[PDB]
Amino acid sequence: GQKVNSNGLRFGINKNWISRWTANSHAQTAKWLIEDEKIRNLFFVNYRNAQVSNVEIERTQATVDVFVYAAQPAFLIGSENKNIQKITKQIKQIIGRTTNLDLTINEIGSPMLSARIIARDLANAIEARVPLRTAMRQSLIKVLKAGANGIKVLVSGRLNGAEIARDKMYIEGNMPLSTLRADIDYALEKAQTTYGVIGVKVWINRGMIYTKGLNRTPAHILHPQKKQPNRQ
RNA sequence: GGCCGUAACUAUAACGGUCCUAAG
RNA sequence: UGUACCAUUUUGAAUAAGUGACGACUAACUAUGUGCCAGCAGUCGCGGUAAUACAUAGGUCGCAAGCGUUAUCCGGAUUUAUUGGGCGUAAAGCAAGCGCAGGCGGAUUGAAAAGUCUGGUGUUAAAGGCAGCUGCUUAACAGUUGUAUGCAUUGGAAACUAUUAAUCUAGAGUGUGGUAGGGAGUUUUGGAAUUUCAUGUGGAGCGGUGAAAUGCGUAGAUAUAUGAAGGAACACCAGUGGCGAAGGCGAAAACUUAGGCCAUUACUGACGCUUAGGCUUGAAAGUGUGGGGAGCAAAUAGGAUUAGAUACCCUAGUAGUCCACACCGUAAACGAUAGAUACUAGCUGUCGGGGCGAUCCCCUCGGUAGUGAAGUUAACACAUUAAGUAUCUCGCCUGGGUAGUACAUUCGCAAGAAUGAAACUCAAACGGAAUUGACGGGGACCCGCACAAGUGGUGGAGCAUGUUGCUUAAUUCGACGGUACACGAAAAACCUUACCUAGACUUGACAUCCUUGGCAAAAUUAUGGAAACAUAAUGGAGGUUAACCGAGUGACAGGUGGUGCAUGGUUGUCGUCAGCUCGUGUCGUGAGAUGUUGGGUUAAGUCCCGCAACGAGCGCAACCCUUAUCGUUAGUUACAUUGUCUAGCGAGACUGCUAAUGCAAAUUGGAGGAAGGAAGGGAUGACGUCAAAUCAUCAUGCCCCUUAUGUCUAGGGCUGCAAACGUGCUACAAUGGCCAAUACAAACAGUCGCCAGCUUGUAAAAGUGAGCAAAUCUGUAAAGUUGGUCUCAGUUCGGAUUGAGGGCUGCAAUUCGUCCUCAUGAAGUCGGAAUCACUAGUAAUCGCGAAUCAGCUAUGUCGCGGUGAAUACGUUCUCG
RNA sequence: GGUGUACAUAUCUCCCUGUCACGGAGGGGU
RNA sequence: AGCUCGAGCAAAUGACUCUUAAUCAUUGGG
RNA sequence: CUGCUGAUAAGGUCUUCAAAA
Ligand SMILES: [Mg+2]
Ligand SMILES: [Mg+2]
Ligand SMILES: [Mg+2]
Ligand SMILES: [Mg+2]
Ligand SMILES: [Mg+2]
Ligand SMILES: [Mg+2]
Ligand SMILES: [Mg+2]
Ligand SMILES: [Mg+2]
Ligand SMILES: [Mg+2]
Ligand SMILES: [Mg+2]
Ligand SMILES: [Mg+2]
Ligand SMILES: [Mg+2]
Ligand SMILES: [Mg+2]
Ligand SMILES: [Mg+2]
Ligand SMILES: [Mg+2]
Ligand SMILES: [Mg+2]
Ligand SMILES: [Mg+2]
Ligand SMILES: [Mg+2]
Ligand SMILES: [Mg+2]
Ligand SMILES: [Mg+2]
Ligand SMILES: [Mg+2]
Ligand SMILES: [Mg+2]
Ligand SMILES: [Mg+2]
Ligand SMILES: [Mg+2]
Ligand SMILES: [Mg+2]
Ligand SMILES: [Mg+2]
Ligand SMILES: [Mg+2]
Ligand SMILES: [Mg+2]
Ligand SMILES: [Mg+2]
Ligand SMILES: [Mg+2]
Ligand SMILES: [Mg+2]
Ligand SMILES: [Mg+2]
Ligand SMILES: [Mg+2]
Ligand SMILES: [Mg+2]
Ligand SMILES: [Mg+2]
Ligand SMILES: [Mg+2]
Ligand SMILES: [Mg+2]
Ligand SMILES: [Mg+2]
Ligand SMILES: [Mg+2]
Ligand SMILES: [Mg+2]
Ligand SMILES: [Mg+2]
Ligand SMILES: [Mg+2]
Ligand SMILES: [Mg+2]
Ligand SMILES: [Mg+2]
Ligand SMILES: [Mg+2]
Ligand SMILES: [Mg+2]
Ligand SMILES: [Mg+2]
Ligand SMILES: [Mg+2]
Ligand SMILES: [Mg+2]
Ligand SMILES: [Mg+2]
Ligand SMILES: [Mg+2]
Ligand SMILES: [Mg+2]
Ligand SMILES: [Mg+2]
Ligand SMILES: [Mg+2]
Ligand SMILES: [Mg+2]
Ligand SMILES: [Mg+2]
Ligand SMILES: [Mg+2]
Repeated sequence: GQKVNSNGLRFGINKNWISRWTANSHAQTAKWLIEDEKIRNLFFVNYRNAQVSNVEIERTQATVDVFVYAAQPAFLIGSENKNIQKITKQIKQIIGRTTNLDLTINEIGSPMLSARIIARDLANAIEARVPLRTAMRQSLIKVLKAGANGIKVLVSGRLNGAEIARDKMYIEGNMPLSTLRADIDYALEKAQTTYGVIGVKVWINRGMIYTKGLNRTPAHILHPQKKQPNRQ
């Protein structure tokens, strides 16, 4: 049957919030809730070739701070910091010139075990007419070789352009979805194929969190150094 | 021994309802 | 015949390519159109609005001066099986026996040489086939040489078959000796029991069924005792049995009579096996003539059940069942397996003869059974009594339906029996065996407010809301058993709004890309106006164009338009039920099986033992939140009757200790404990089913519209109304109506708000006006307690409906808001068949708060507290 | 009476069932 | 009226469904 | 412990493929 969202079930217990701010009134709460959505959607739908794993937003009465974790931040940086100013102006237009922007790019360590970029690669391969069995097999084998626990990939839709929708699942390793202690990262993406839309959902297991607390700690960004700038 | 209705072209009624008789 | 052919003879790519196919067999794919229509097809099969199968185009493939379609013949087809098949369950062993002709047939000797083998000779016309070569430019073709098969005659071979002449006993019979039998026919005899009749006792029913009714009975039934008559069948013995060729044979006896088993120093000396045709027997039903008739019972009559009952049940009841004599000649006549002969492990019973001599048991020869390896089989299974290794003979089979039908023939008194097709039609068949599920008015076990025990309702009345139907210009669309119907919609007067009428607009109300300037858009005031929009005004923030304000400009924007059966995402349901699978291994030709089943224990595929399985994943459980006790931290805005209360951390409960029994998991009881054996509640919902729901949250393939299906505005509509259903509220009342005083909550919410107090008003509310950005101020707690009154009535119940006067929100309250006051006072007195929820702070009942919201008959939804029950014996029934 | 003679059949509404039939409750028509 | 006596069939249009049948309405047709 | 217990319009998806990593 239907299952609750893996991220939503674990939020507020073993996962911190992607946007951390306290608005003044109900009128401002909607504007701030929509502007952050616009910024995140921008960073995800465009500038996709940089493998942006996640973007967090942190706002005060008047100051906006953006933390963009990316696997290949060279594409965000551009040639001698060219596209950086373009995305800065895009964000400033999105929120407002009256505020102070503190954009900060962060190179994410051990990218392979991140469901967002795994799903994005899956969707890109699907859209590029790559055969599905080979695509999922190579993604699963590279994810496992990255040194993580089980990964479950569900790819549904008009499969290979067929007129009857199917679904194909590959679980390889233990994926306890009912357990709350487990560190399960879940992402979902849409491959826009010439025959319609394909939905790819990737669950990845990254061990068990044996330290009680609302995170306040990096999650698989720490194995190598996670120090990139563009801030003040 | 009667009467009435009834089958996907028409037609008919395998079938159904009912009155009476000792039995039709 | 100026022909084949030849030549440096002039001209010149000039004079020349189609057909089938492209989903698989079978080499070769895309678009357009159609939309179970038009059409294709050798077979499977395509076409229901996304067709590589249809029609067209493009592309590609197979051949080519040919290519396809049609007809016929052969092969593939071992599919008439001599080479070269079968008959237990798929088509096929006659019902069984006695058997002439035919086929086959023990051992040895001799002769001949009919089959068999071999040499010589004659012939088997030429052409054709195969091999070699020559000639046409090579080939096709022509020519040339070689090249078999059968018959006859003659000459040899003698192993095998046939013929003839004989010998032998081992096959088969005969005799003597042992011997078991429900083998058969004819004639007598016997006892239980039913029925009828006769005679006694007796007094209201008997009979029959799921329940009854026809029926029998005070004319004395059923019952009981004695006797008589007649008919049919022969309890117990009676079997993990006997006899016969099969059908079949079971009370006792006599007579006549058939076959079989064992041992044979005896005799005949191959006399044997099978058997077309022929003859004999052949369950039961049926026929003809004559007898007989107790019981039972086709046909028939009535009573029931039933929608109907010509059936199942019951009461009667003729033929028949019985005997003699003549026919019929069919059966699931079955071991679904023809007979004969030789060989091939074993183990356990039982029956008969023989060897020993208490039984019992041992050996030998046979009959009848079970288990079982080799071997066979598609598998089930057979397996010394073969379906195994082989031979001989007979019968039979050749896809399903037509059809065991029709015609002809033979038999019969008759019903009918034997024999037995085709025309036509299908691609398979009420084909065989086995596997996984589903299902069973099939079993075993186990669960759930499922049944049971209770409480309170629903269906009856009025009202609110939703839906079906109908009406209308529109009554926008969706949801339709459980899993739709107070659902999307957590707010339809305008807006919402997607609908109708009407007034207006066109790169557009909104956006990007481009050539281009910014020295605007708003808002408001005038006039025209239903408002959209037009003509004039202040010409505007700013920052030189950043955003936006424009001109030009074609790509286009736009669509709540269709398709949820093209999809992503999200969700309902089985179901918080305990299941769903995988890797390796093993078993099986294969689908598949094992693990996952078996025994215990749980809510659990939870765990422990067992086990050709060993492990693993998702699901289960725990980790998460909250309630129940306590410690510590902190004491304001809580408390301030001093330790409540609020919120961080922590302790505590772990089958931890004990007794019982179990191998162990574990189950039950006790102690202490606030809490005991998932302590209560929540979040958490596996693979998948229903092509389940949503294109109208959003996104999106494809189709459709593009001065209109896109856009703005005003009015109407979503609120209609003979009706029907669902979900709720209010009641029909003294456990109550009205009035007065009055005590005790939790949670939540609040600066276009919560609104304390005061004044005004019968009241909704109005004015003034503090307090509160909140543990501080505000949002009246009601049921409950006491007192007064009503006194069982359509009422001081019940409030619907209706008229009038007012309050608030809002441009605007008529369609269509709600509140207050006054007045009127429908139905309804406990609700038919039938149904719903609930296992403790639960049902019932009483209030309070919040979300969407200017306002709202939300009586709806989500939450909070006050009072606070009854019952669970049990799984026989009911749903899952 | 709509059909055979107030009755039955038939008609309508509600139960029943996945649905229909059967079955059960109620109403009307000379 | 196309057929049987404005009615009922026949035909068409829609609703309905994956598409039909059936059903539901509407409807021209003397 | 044997009441009664009848029926369900037609055609249909759904495996694309292992060449291989
Ligand atoms: Mg063709
Ligand atoms: Mg074609
Ligand atoms: Mg042949
Ligand atoms: Mg043939
Ligand atoms: Mg054969
Ligand atoms: Mg047979
Ligand atoms: Mg036989
Ligand atoms: Mg036979
Ligand atoms: Mg014989
Ligand atoms: Mg003979
Ligand atoms: Mg010749
Ligand atoms: Mg020649
Ligand atoms: Mg007697
Ligand atoms: Mg007889
Ligand atoms: Mg009768
Ligand atoms: Mg019956
Ligand atoms: Mg009788
Ligand atoms: Mg007779
Ligand atoms: Mg026969
Ligand atoms: Mg027999
Ligand atoms: Mg056996
Ligand atoms: Mg035939
Ligand atoms: Mg025959
Ligand atoms: Mg047949
Ligand atoms: Mg069932
Ligand atoms: Mg049952
Ligand atoms: Mg009950
Ligand atoms: Mg109530
Ligand atoms: Mg009611
Ligand atoms: Mg729609
Ligand atoms: Mg509607
Ligand atoms: Mg629908
Ligand atoms: Mg409106
Ligand atoms: Mg200016
Ligand atoms: Mg300028
Ligand atoms: Mg669906
Ligand atoms: Mg199982
Ligand atoms: Mg086993
Ligand atoms: Mg086991
Ligand atoms: Mg759980
Ligand atoms: Mg559907
Ligand atoms: Mg539904
Ligand atoms: Mg659309
Ligand atoms: Mg309007
Ligand atoms: Mg409505
Ligand atoms: Mg009182
Ligand atoms: Mg105070
Ligand atoms: Mg007050
Ligand atoms: Mg009182
Ligand atoms: Mg009354
Ligand atoms: Mg009153
Ligand atoms: Mg009004
Ligand atoms: Mg009363
Ligand atoms: Mg319970
Ligand atoms: Mg449709
Ligand atoms: Mg009954
Ligand atoms: Mg029928």
